[PDB]
Amino acid sequence: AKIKARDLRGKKKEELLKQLDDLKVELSQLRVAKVTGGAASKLSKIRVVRKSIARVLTVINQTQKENLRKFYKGKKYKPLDLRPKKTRAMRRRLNKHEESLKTKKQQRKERLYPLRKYAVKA
Amino acid sequence: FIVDVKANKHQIKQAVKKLYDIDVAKVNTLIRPDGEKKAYVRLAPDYDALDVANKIGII
Amino acid sequence: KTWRRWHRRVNTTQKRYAICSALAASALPALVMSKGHRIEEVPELPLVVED
Amino acid sequence: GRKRPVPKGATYGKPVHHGVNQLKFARSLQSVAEERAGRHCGALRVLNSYWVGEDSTYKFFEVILIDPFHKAIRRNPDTQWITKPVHKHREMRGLTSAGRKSRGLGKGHKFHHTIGGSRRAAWRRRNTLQLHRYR
Amino acid sequence: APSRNGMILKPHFHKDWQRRVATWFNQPARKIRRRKARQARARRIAPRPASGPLRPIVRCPTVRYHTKVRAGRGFSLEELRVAGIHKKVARTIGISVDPRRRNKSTESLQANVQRLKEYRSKLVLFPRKPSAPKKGDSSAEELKLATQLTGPVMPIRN
Amino acid sequence: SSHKTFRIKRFLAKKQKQNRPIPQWIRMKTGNKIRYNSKRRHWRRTKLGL
Amino acid sequence: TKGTSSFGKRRNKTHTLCRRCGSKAYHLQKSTCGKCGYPAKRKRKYNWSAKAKRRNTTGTGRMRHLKIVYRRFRHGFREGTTPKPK
Amino acid sequence: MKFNPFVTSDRSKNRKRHFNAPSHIRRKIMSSPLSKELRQKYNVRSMPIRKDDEVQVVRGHYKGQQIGKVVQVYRKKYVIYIERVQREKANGTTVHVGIHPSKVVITRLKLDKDRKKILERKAKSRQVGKEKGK
RNA sequence: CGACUCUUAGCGGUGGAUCACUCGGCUCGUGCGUCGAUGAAGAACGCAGCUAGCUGCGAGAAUUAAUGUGAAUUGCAGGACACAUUGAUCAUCGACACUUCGAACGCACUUGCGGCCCCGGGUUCCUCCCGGGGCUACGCCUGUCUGAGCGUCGCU
RNA sequence: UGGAGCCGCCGCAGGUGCAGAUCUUGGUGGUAGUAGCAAAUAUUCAAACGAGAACUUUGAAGGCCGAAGUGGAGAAGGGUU
RNA sequence: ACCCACCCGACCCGUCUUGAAACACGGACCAAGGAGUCUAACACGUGCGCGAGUCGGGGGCUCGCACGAAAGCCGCCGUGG
RNA sequence: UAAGGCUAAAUACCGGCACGAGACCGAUAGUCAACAAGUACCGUAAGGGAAAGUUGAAAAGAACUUUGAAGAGAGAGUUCA
RNA sequence: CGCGACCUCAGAUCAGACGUGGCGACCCGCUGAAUUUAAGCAUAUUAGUCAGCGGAGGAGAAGAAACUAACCAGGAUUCCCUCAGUAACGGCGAGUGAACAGGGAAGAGCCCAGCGCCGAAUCCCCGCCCCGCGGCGGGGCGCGGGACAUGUGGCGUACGGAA
Ligand SMILES: [Mg+2]
Ligand SMILES: [Mg+2]
Ligand SMILES: [Mg+2]
Ligand SMILES: [Mg+2]
Ligand SMILES: [Mg+2]
Ligand SMILES: [Mg+2]
Ligand SMILES: [Mg+2]
Ligand SMILES: [Mg+2]
Ligand SMILES: [Mg+2]
Ligand SMILES: [Mg+2]
Ligand SMILES: [Mg+2]
Ligand SMILES: [Mg+2]
Ligand SMILES: [Mg+2]
Ligand SMILES: [Mg+2]
Ligand SMILES: [Mg+2]
Ligand SMILES: [Mg+2]
Ligand SMILES: [Mg+2]
Ligand SMILES: [Mg+2]
Ligand SMILES: [Mg+2]
Ligand SMILES: [Mg+2]
Ligand SMILES: [Mg+2]
Ligand SMILES: [Mg+2]
Ligand SMILES: [Mg+2]
Ligand SMILES: [Mg+2]
Ligand SMILES: [Mg+2]
Ligand SMILES: [Mg+2]
Ligand SMILES: [Mg+2]
Ligand SMILES: [Mg+2]
Ligand SMILES: [Mg+2]
Ligand SMILES: [Mg+2]
Ligand SMILES: [Mg+2]
Ligand SMILES: [Mg+2]
Ligand SMILES: [Mg+2]
Ligand SMILES: [Mg+2]
Ligand SMILES: [Mg+2]
Ligand SMILES: [Mg+2]
Ligand SMILES: [Mg+2]
Ligand SMILES: [Mg+2]
Ligand SMILES: [Mg+2]
Ligand SMILES: [Zn+2]
Repeated sequence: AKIKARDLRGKKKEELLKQLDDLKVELSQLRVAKVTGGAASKLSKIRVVRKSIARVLTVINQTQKENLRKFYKGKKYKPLDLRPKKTRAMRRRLNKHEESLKTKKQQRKERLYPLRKYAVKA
Repeated sequence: FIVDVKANKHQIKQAVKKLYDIDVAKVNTLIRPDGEKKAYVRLAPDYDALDVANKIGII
Repeated sequence: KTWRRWHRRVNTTQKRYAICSALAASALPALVMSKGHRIEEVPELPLVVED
Repeated sequence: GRKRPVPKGATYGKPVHHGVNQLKFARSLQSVAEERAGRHCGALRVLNSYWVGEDSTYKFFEVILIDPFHKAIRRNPDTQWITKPVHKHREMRGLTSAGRKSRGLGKGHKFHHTIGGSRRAAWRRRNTLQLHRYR
Repeated sequence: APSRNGMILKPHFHKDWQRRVATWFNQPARKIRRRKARQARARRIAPRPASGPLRPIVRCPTVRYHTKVRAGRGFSLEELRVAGIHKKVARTIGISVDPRRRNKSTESLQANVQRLKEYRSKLVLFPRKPSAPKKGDSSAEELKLATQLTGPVMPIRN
Repeated sequence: SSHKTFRIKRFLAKKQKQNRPIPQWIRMKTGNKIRYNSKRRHWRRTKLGL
Repeated sequence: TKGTSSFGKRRNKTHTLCRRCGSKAYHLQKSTCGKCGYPAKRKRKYNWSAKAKRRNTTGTGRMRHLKIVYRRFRHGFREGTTPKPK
Repeated sequence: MKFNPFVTSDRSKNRKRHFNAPSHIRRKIMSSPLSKELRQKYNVRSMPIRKDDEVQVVRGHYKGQQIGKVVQVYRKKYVIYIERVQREKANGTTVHVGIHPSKVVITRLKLDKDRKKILERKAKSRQVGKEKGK
């Protein structure tokens, strides 16, 4: 009876879709049965069918999105979805390399006049 | 029916039609004082309405 | 208000005087007994123990 | 100059503030330019400006703005300070050279006001009551 | 109103002081915080004097303080030059350098020099690698001390 | 008004859904504090957020 | 006739619902609010009425980005990774 | 005393933390002790009580020696219902009287893989305490 | 004695003082010190088997996944599951998802009109028609293309 | 009576003692079973239902509004009436 | 100390006021709340410590503060007042 | 050595996230807000803006008889009450 | 009557970027009252304070002297104590009111333009390959484009620098 993300992951895309439609369909059958009295036993299902749907749905979207950023991995210009969202400001920080660029000048000083480790009283 | 209020008549006529292997004459919306778009859906003469009803679950 | 004057301050020399007085009447068993400390079978009232 | 913008004369109140004509704005005209340029080009970042001329009714200025996310600024270390988000709108906070003047800060006796960061801070530090723990 | 004999007195509570009263319930915390950070600066700069850099003897100004002597901002350029120290190196062995200091009197000049002479002596310059080159001091004065100096280095006694 | 806008009609239709009284099976709930709905409205007295 | 009689002819309205701030205060002749200043870009506020101010600050509403930011921050702002699966 | 400066001692803050505690934390709170027979064997003081651990009530009216099976734990209400610990209503229908885990004692655990491992953890960390003290 | 009135006490009411509680405040202190066109704050409308409000969430709508936890949730139902199994429920939260307004962005605020590319029915590119998808804000920077000028010159 | 905490002494601290402020909030009397339930002619008889009818409904009689209406329909406004 | 009796005495308090039982104002009743505070600055008095001194701040040294955001200590002990 | 520029650190912090503490307040107090509160409600709108905590250890929340159209009671019962 | 350079200037749903609103305890920049006090009131005061507008960050602002001083001299800013309720201002009334020196917390210093030398020795962007890739970076290779002499890059900046 139970659908569990576990197994879905591997399955082929067309299969998953069928499984979703099959649920969607059931869910209409229930909601009609909710209207007509139907039975209590059915109006549990209505909740279960929902998440079972949402589950399929999610897993679909996941697989799809993995496969997107498998594709775009390496590409310079990637879509905004797949771009990393830290925080407005935090994407306008300097570029990890850029903030530790020295000027030729500043290196010359770091070569010639470095901090020595030292003590006093001997 | 009670329908998603975002629906046209065109969407309902082609939604119904898909689900119930049925052919509609004319959809005919209204909005309930509630948030529900209730569509009245005339079926084309060759199909019955009582028959389909039993098929779907109501009666 | 917060800026009520909560803290108070005391001359160093007095504080010391105080602490002396106090140490002095830690001896004097009468006082110690009057402060309640049940000190009946204690042996010698500046009561010092091996280290 | 800056006339005082009030309906008819009509600076209601005591007869001191009654002036509406002969009175003069705090920042300078160059520091209005540098602001208006910045204000328009909000992505850009104002470095500094310079006088190019003046008619009767106009002065003219050339404000030097930088795109803080154009690699040739970004990457060159000497520049990149502008990129950093503090220097967002220097001209608005009064930190261009032309801006800075009006705050009225230097070293030495002819200043004293501004002797925190700035005119407000000095005044702040001077009219905080410090009420100590022990008094 | 005043009432029979006692200081006329102008107290300054006319502006909105209550808006800007500053209370010192911090202070203890702040003594603690600063101290922690202090201790952590020491543990960072392992054997270097916690105090910081060697600072020079200096007279105070003005006929008042005149006779007293303080620490300076840093050793002036004449004073390095004479002690035989390159100005950009002095910063790297724990020697405060200000350059704005004029040097008028020959006496102070030679005093500060005698400091720097003294200092370089009693300094235990570590090497760059553990593999020892010139300058960096002997493995003797290194094992026997990777030791700090707590308190201002060569304290300025008047 | 019988010349409603959709926006209004939607807003009215939420209000009418919110008017209904409390379901009695609430009151048996363990941490219950609510006897009656309080926020109820009556068109004749009290007249909407319009 | 200044009074009760005239409360008769309160047939028609000034204001209506704003679209930005939900208040019934959007003036139809003026085509603005008077609560947020709708068509005006910047949200109206005023440092006289503190009470007003507090009735809608960041914390007042759902915070449906801003709260989950605070979570994200707390732990580190980590991206595009998962915990070690079973 | 306590010394750790990220813990409370603060009537209100504790109480909120107890009363507004969530279920997986209330597992830990509604723990009960093991009878001395078990205590010996497993080298464990106490165990979060569960749906069908047999149990003796120790305090209250129902206080006895009658080893009932727990029926159900009502973590909302911090209370367990026990096989025969019950009282008739006015209309005859029986009702389980809520007993609070701490006034109970476990006489037979309901061992599964997970519970067994827990008792293996508690023994282990006990004996490390004993080895440290020695 | 009669009725009434007043006084006092007893018992009843009326009303909610008092006292005792306290998952709330108020104050001081510490540590972090993070929003937004990758659509913020705020607004709206929705979503539970029975749910009005509060809260929680977004058409995957009282929540999906993943990790940790290890038998509940519980007002009543009803169910699942083999709690010797990715496993109830909690917690965490890294993946996924996130309707409509809103700086709010196709133009308009009626939910009113649109343009241009791509798909499915509809054709058999026949444009229509319907449905879907993707674009269509302003300002500004670096480059690109296409251009303008009796602007300054070159060769013909 | 009530059902969980409280006090004496020596010191310290204070948001420490109320009849009034046309004081603030809440509650209660006398007034008082009082003033009142008097604008626009009008009610009556029977029957039903019903625990119960001056008033509900049905029938009859007598009446009124008297098509610039007490009739039928809309706008604005209401928001399920 | 509850009621009742009688003799004698007896005007309603609050308040401003030269003068209030007033034909001066406030007060139907009851409960709870409700007004000389705190900071700064001087002054004089008084108590204590030290005395041609005194002084503690501000800082620093001693601990993760349970009690400690205390307590103790400082050629800083005296920059300085 | 002006009319160009960059710079950590002690410092700030009645907004935020998260902690600790108090000679503070104890439901007319303490935040407007202990509770479905910026809620209900008011105002065209700006804006204004409340009241409101406590059965009991456990719902064991009074089965059943009886009077009454019922509300209400009379018995019976639960409870240490 | 063309074609070509540049210059100034347009248009693009052209390629990639970025600003837009919020919060606002603290910070910076403007703007700026009047109640109040002066026993009246007008300058003064309240106060550069409330309200108004702008712009920030975890801090901000400031800052490496066109400084103080006048000494036997000190040596960026900030902050605390003190200076000092002082010098000074003021219908010299009411009221206002700092600064250096001294002791402390902390402590950190620097880079251009210019003047000159170096075949522009510099930069941005495209395209192929290897690595790396959730803060788009490293190496190589392209007669691939542009920016740049109306001046990029190294050296160097007043503590002096170059050869
Ligand atoms: Mg250079
Ligand atoms: Mg004036
Ligand atoms: Mg000038
Ligand atoms: Mg130091
Ligand atoms: Mg009405
Ligand atoms: Mg009460
Ligand atoms: Mg009450
Ligand atoms: Mg009790
Ligand atoms: Mg008190
Ligand atoms: Mg009273
Ligand atoms: Mg009568
Ligand atoms: Mg007539
Ligand atoms: Mg009609
Ligand atoms: Mg009519
Ligand atoms: Mg008189
Ligand atoms: Mg009289
Ligand atoms: Mg009077
Ligand atoms: Mg009266
Ligand atoms: Mg009282
Ligand atoms: Mg004295
Ligand atoms: Mg700066
Ligand atoms: Mg209350
Ligand atoms: Mg109350
Ligand atoms: Mg209250
Ligand atoms: Mg009470
Ligand atoms: Mg209770
Ligand atoms: Mg009560
Ligand atoms: Mg009792
Ligand atoms: Mg006056
Ligand atoms: Mg006066
Ligand atoms: Mg006057
Ligand atoms: Mg002034
Ligand atoms: Mg302001
Ligand atoms: Mg902003
Ligand atoms: Mg700065
Ligand atoms: Mg400078
Ligand atoms: Mg003095
Ligand atoms: Mg002034
Ligand atoms: Mg050059
Ligand atoms: Zn608005």
